Amino acid sequence: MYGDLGNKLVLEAKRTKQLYARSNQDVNLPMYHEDIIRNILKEVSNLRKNTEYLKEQQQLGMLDDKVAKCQYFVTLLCMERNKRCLLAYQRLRTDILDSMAWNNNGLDLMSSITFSQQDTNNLSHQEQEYLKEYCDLITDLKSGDLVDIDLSGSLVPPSDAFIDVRVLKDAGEIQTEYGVFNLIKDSQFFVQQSDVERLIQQGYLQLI
Amino acid sequence: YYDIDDVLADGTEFPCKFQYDIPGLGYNPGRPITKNTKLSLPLWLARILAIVGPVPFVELLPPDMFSTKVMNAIKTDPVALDLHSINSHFFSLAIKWIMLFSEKELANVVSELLLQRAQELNHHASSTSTFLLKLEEMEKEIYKKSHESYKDTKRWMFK
Amino acid sequence: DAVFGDRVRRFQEFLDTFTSYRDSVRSIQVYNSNNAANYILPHRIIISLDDLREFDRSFWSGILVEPAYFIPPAEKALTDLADSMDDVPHPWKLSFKGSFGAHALSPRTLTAQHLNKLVSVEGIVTKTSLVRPKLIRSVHYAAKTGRFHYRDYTDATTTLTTRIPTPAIYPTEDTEGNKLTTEYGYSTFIDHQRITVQEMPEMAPAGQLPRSIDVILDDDLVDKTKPGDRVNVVGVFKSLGAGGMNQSNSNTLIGFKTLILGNTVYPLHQMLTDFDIRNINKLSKKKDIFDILSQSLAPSIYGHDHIKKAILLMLMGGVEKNLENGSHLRGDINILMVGDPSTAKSQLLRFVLNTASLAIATTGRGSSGVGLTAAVTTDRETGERRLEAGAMVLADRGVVCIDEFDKMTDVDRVAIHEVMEQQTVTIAKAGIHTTLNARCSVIAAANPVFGQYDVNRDPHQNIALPDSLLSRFDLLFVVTDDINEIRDRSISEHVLRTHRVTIPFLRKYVQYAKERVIPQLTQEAINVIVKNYTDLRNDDNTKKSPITARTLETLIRLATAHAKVRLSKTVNKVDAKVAANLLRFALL
Amino acid sequence: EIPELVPVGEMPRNLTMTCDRYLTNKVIPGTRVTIVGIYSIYNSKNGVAIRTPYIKILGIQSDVETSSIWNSVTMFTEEEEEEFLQLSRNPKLYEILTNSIAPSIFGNEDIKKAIVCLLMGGSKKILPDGMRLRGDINVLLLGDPGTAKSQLLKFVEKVSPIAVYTSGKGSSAAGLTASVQRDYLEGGAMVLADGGVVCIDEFDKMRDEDRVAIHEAMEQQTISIAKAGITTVLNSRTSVLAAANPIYGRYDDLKSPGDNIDFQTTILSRFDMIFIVKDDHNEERDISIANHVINIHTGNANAMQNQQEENGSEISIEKMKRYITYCRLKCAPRLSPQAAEKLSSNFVTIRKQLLINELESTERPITIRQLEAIIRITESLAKLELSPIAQERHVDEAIRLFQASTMDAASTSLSEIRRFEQELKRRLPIGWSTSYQTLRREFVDTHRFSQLALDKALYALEKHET
Amino acid sequence: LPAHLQQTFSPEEIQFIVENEPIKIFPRITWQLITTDDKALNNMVAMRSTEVVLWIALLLKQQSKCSIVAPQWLTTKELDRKIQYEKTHPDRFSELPWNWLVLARILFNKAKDDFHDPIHELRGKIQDLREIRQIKVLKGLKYLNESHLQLDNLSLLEINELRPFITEIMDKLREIHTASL
Repeated sequence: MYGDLGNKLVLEAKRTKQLYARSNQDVNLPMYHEDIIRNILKEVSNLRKNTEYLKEQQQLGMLDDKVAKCQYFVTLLCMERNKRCLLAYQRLRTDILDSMAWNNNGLDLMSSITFSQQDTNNLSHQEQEYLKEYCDLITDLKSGDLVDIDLSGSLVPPSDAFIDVRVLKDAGEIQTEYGVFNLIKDSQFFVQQSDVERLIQQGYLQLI
Repeated sequence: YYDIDDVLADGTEFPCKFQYDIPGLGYNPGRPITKNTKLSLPLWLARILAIVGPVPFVELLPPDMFSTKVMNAIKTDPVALDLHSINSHFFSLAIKWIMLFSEKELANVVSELLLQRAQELNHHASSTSTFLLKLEEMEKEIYKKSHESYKDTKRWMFK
Repeated sequence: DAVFGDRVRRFQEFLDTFTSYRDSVRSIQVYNSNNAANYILPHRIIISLDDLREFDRSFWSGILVEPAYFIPPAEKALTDLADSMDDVPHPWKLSFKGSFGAHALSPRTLTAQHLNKLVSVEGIVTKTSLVRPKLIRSVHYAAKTGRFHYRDYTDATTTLTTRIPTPAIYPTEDTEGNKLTTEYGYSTFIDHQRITVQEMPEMAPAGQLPRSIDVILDDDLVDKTKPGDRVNVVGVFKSLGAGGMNQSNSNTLIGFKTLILGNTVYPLHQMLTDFDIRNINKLSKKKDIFDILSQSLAPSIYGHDHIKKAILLMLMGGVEKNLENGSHLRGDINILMVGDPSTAKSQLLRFVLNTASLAIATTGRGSSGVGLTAAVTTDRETGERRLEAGAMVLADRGVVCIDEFDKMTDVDRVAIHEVMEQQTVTIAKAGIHTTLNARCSVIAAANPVFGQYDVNRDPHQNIALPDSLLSRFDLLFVVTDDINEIRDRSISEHVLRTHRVTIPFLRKYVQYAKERVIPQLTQEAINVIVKNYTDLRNDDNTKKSPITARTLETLIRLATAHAKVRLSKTVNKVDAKVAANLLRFALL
Repeated sequence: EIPELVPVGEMPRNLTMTCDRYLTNKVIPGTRVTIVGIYSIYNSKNGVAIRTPYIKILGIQSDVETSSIWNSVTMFTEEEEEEFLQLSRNPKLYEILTNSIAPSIFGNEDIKKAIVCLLMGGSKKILPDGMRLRGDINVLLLGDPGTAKSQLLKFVEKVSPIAVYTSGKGSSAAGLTASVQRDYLEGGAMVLADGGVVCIDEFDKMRDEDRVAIHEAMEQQTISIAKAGITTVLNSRTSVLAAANPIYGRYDDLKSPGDNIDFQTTILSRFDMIFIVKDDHNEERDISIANHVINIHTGNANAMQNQQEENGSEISIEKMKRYITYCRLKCAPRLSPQAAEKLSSNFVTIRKQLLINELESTERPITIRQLEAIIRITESLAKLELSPIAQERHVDEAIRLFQASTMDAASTSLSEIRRFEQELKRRLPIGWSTSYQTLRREFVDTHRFSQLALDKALYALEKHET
Repeated sequence: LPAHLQQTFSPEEIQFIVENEPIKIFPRITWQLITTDDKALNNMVAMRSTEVVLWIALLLKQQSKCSIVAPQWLTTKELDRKIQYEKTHPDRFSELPWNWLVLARILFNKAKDDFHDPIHELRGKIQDLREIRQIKVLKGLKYLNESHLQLDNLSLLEINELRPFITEIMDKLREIHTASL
C-alpha cells in the first residue's frame, strides 16, 4: 500500500516487453503514462515533505530518539523504491526506443527523421527531445565512418549477393541513389543486395 | 535494479513481525505499532531491516511459501508441481531469501528442483501443452529464449 | 519370493530408526488394554509419506508406481512389529498421509496412466451404498475328534494382490469325515462398503456430464462419511472384473470396471477448563451484565436490544418442571417476529442458529413436514410402511428456526399446536403407534401477512395466522421499519461505520448456565407477576389482545430465565420486573 | 448427422463410435467434426443374427472453428492487452459501449446502460467474518410486450462470457438451475452457469419449491440442497437478470406499483434495479422503427451501419466479450470517501423525503439493500474505466440512474367483479356451499372471472371490509 | 542495439562464419584479383583441383563455372563408421568436422548434383546422426553442475541452439550456490 503503485507501474511496464518479445515487433507503444507517475511524484513529494518536517522535529521535539532513526530509514527506502520503479520503467522505454532509432534510420539517405514511430505525439515530448537528440547523436557516428555505414542496416548478412524484390504498392520511382530503379507497382527487380538493404526498410520491397 | 523481474520480485508480501515499537506508523491511527505485531511487508523494505539494528528490527518469520510442507512436496514431483500458482515468483524470490536468512539446507533442494524442471524444459524446447501454464515467470522467459533459438535454427535448417 | 522378504526387512528398519511411529503403535496397544482395565480405536497406523523419502527414494517411488507389491509386505511387517510389542493380554491397516502429489488427481482426470497406482481422488461422495458385513475367516469345531478347524476366504478385495478365488460357502466335513459346525463369533468379519465419488461441481468445465468413480471403504473407514461431503480419498486404483473376456460371448466392447480400495478418507472444508468457569464466576456478580450480553449478539444489527434480550431468554428457558404423577409445565420460551422486509428477521435467525448449540433450521415449505414421522409412503422398500422423525424430533433440547412462518400450510400448523405447548409429538400413522417427545424451543419470522400495512394496520388482521398460534408463541414482537426519523439517520451512520464479552465465550457462558444451576422459584417475586398479570388482563383486554393463563405461564418462564442469566440459585423480584418489561415492549 | 443434409422428413440416424487412447476427450459434445476411422460391427444381444454397426476412430479431426478450445483462457494474448488499454483511453468509452449492446433494439437507454453495469460485476468482499457481500446486482425488465426484453436477454446471453438463458420453470428437461438428479448435483442454470450471468423469463411464473431456493440464493450466493442421500451446500456466484410479465396492463400502474408479483412485493425488494417499461408508440419513433424494418427486409443493407460503426468507432461484440472477461478478472475497484459521504447524503435524503411521502400512507421500497445496489453500480462502472479507484462524478451518474429506477418504483376500479356483495348477501349469509367454488359457477358461465381477478376482488373486499 | 538474439549467435551467423573455411574446387575456367584475404589464385586450371575459401566456391557454383569437391568425411560409407562408433560410446560425441550440420545444409542446396550418390542417402544419414546425437545431448544434460561440463566434440550449430538454455539455467543454478557459501 505504501510503495505498491510502483509495483503496478512496472507490472504495466512488463506488458510492453511482452509486446516487444515474440512479438511481433511493430512498435506502437500505447502511451507514456504521465498521470500515474504524477500520482507517484505527488506521493513522493508528500513523503520527502514529511521527511524534512520530521527532520526539523528531531532538532526540537524528538531529541534524537532511537525510534526517529526508523522514519529516516524506512521512508527513505520508499523514495528509493519509487526511483527503482521510475528508472526501471524509463530505461525500458529507452530500450524499446533507441533500438527503433537503430534498425531504421531509415535508410539511404536517411534522409530526415519523419513519419516514423507511430507513437508520434502520443508519446511524451520529453522523450522525443531525447530521441531527436539521440538520432542527432548517431549522425556523428554516421559521420566518423568512413567504413562505410550503412551501419543502421545489414544486421543480417548478404546472400548471394543478388536477390529478387517484388513491388508492394509503392510509387515510385523514387530510387535516385545509384540508379533510377523506376519503382512500379507489380514489378520485381533482379537487383544486388546493395540497394535492397536500403530500400527494404522503407517498405517498398517485399520478398527477399 | 532496472530489469522488471527483480523490481517486481521485491513487490511480494512477507509475514515479518517487529522486534521493537515504532511510533510514526506509515501504513493506521496507531500511532505506534505495538511490539511483536505481525505485519506483512514487501521484500524491498524488509530486506535491510533484518540487518540494521545488535538486535535486528524484525524477526523474519518464514514465508508460507517456504513452509516445510512445500519444500517437502517439491522433493516428490517437481515436474508436475505448479509453481505459478503459489507466488508466482520463486527463483527470483527464493534467491533473495536464501541469502537473507543464510539458509544452506534448502540450496541443495532448490538447486535440484531447477535441474528437474530444466530436464523437462529442454523437452518443450522441441517443436506446449498445459505445462507452459505452470512455469514461474522468469523460468517462462527462459523458455521463450530457448524455443526461439530452436525455432529460428529450424527455420534456417530449410530455405 | 525372497524379495517380499526384502521388502519386509527393509520396512522394518524404517521403523524404530526413526522411532517416531512406534510410539503411536505402543499408544494403540496400551489404550485398548486400558479399556480392558476400565470399570474402540481402529487398529491402523497413519504413515506420513513425508518421512519415507529421507530413507529410501527407491522404496518411495515404488509405493506410488506399484503399490500391489509393496503395501502388503510393509503391512505384514507392521503386524510383525505389533506382535513384538507388549504383549499378549489382526492384519491392521496402513494409511499414507502425503506429501501429494503426482497422482494428485481429481476424478475427472484419471484412467489409465493412473491405474494400478496410488491415487488421491477428491470430490463429492454420493450416494453412499448401505453398510454391510463381509465374511473373511472361516472357523469351525470338530467333535469328538476336537481340535479347532478354520478355512481362510479370499475375496476380490482380499489383501491387495490378485489370488486364486477361495469362495464360497463352508468346508463342511474336511477329511477325515468328521462333522464341522460353523463357529460364529470366533470367525472374523471385516465390514465392507462402496461409495462413488463425483468431481467437484465448481471445477466442472462445461455442460459436459460429471464422471464419478467408485471407492470401496474397508474396515474402520466404513460409515465415516455421509453423502454430499467434501472428501479426499486415497487408495490404490484397482481394476476388477473381467471385461467379458473371461466367458465366451464377447457381449460388447464395454469392460474392466475400476474402483479404489481403502484407504484413508481425510475429510476437508464444551470444554471450560480451569479459567473460563472462573471468568463466568467473576462476571456473574456484576449488576449490569445482562445489557452487555444482550448487546453481544448484534455486531451488525442496530437497536433491537429488547429482541436480543429475548433471544437470550430463549437460550436459557425457565428450567423444566415435571410434576409428580402429573403433566409437566412447559419450560422453554417461543418467539415470533413480524415486520416489513429488511428487518433482518431472516438475517437474525442465522446468528441464532450458529451460537444456538443445535438446532435444525426450517424455511416455509419445507420438509420433512415438520409434524410427525409424516408416515412416509409408500414402499421404501419392498412395500414396508416405515416412518421417520418429523422436523421437531431431531431438534429436541434445541432451537428450531422457522422462516416465512406464515407461508407454511395450515396442515402443518395443526401439528405445531401439538408440538409447542403440549411438548410432545404423537404418531398413529399406520403403523408404529407411539407418543414421542419433541421438547424444542422455537423461533419464527413471518412477513406482514399481505400488504405492507404492518405498521399502521390494526392489532388484528395484521398477523394473518389466527388464532391459538398467536397465543402459543410466548412473545410476539413487531418490526415495522417506520421512522422514527431521527432514528433513520443514526441507523444509516451505524451501517456506514460497519461497512469497515465476546463472540466465542458466549456459548461457553451459556452451557454452564444451562446445566448449572436451576434457580427454582421464590416468594420475593410472585406478588409482582401476579399484580402484573392481573393488570394485563384487566387493562389490555380494553387496549389489545390476546391474553390468557398462557401469558402467566410465560411470565414465570421469563422470570426463571433471567434468573439463569444472573446465575442465581434463586428467583428474584428484579427479574420479575425484567420479565415485566420485555412482555410490555411485546405488548407496547 | 448434420441437420442441413439429409434429414428430409425423418429423424437423423446416429452411429456409435469408439475413440481411444489419445483421441479421447479430444472433442466437446455439440461440436461439428469430421471422423475418419474404420467401419465395423459388434454383437450386443438385445436375432437373427442382427449385428449392430459402430465406427472405430482413427483418427479424429475437429473442424477449424467450433470451440476447439481453449476459448476461455484467464490471461488471453498480448496484443489484446494493448488494444484494451487503448480502449480504456476513450472519453466516450462508456458511451460507445452503451451503443454496442442493442444495434437492433431502439430506445430504452436506462436498460441499455444497466446491462453494461451488470455485466461488469462489482465489489466483492471476503472480509471477516465469514459473511461475504456480493456482486453484481439484478435487473427487471418487466412490462407489456414490444419491450424486446425477451430478445434483449438473448443478446446478453450472447455477450456474457458464461451465460445460461432459462425461461421457466427452466427448460426443457433441465431443472431451473442447480438440480438434484440421482446416479448428486446434475448441474443446471444456477450451477452450470455459475460465476456469471443467468437470464430468466416469466419470473413470476416459476414454481414454488425452487422459488424459495432462488430467493435464498441471490443474496448469499449459496444454495443448500438436502435432497435424499446428498446434503450438499454448493455455490452460485451468478447474478440474476429477470424479466417478469405484469398483469392486466396499464391499470397495474394505476394500481400500487408493487403488489404485482403473487401476493408479495418481497421479490421486488430483493431485486436492485426494477424497470417498468412499455411498447410506447410515437409517430416519430414509430416511423423510425417502421422505416428501419422496411430497410431490413430488402433491399437489405442496413445491418451495415453497425459495420461502419465498427470501422469508425463501435465494438464488434465478439471483442466486447473478451474485454468483459479481461476487466472482470484483472481489477477489483474500490470507492472514494467523498463519494461515500455523498452517498450517505443520498440515502438519508431518500429515507427522510420518502418517509414524508409515506406519511399519507401512500401505497408502494426503501432498503439498505438498495443503497448497497447503488454501491455495486458505482464499482461496476468504476470497473468499466478499469480504474482501481472511484470518483465523485462517476457516482453522480449512478445516483440519477438509480433515481430513474425509483421513478419506476413510484408509478378508479370498476368494482364490477368486486361486487361480491350481491352473492355474500341475498345469496348467502352462511357463505358456505359457495366459497371460491360458488364464485366460479356464478362467474364461470358469466363470461367473466380470472384467478387474479377473483382473488383481487376477494382480497379487495376482504380488505375493504365488505 | 543488436536486438536479437543477442547473447547467442544467429543460425545464419554461424553459416556466415563457416563459409570462411576453405575447401577444394574443380574450376571450368582457364584481373587479378588480390581481393584482400584470399591469397589465391593464379588463373585456375580446368580439370585441376585447388584450395580456396567457401563463399567464393558457392558464388562460382551459382554460375556453374566450378565444380566443388565433396569432403572426404561427407560420404554414406564414411558416416557409417561414425554412427557405428557413436552408438558404441554413449558418453562421448566422437569426432566431428564441427561444421558438419551447416556444411550439410549448404552443400546440398546447390552442389547436390556433384556428389556421388547424394540422393536420398546422405540426408537420411546425417538426419540420423543429427538424431541420436541430439538425444544423447539431452540425456548427457541431466548431469549438469557448476562449474563444469564436457561437451567434447560438438557442432557449432548444436552449441548455438541450446546455448541460451544451458548458459541461462547455469546462471540461475550457480547463482544460488556461489552465493550461499
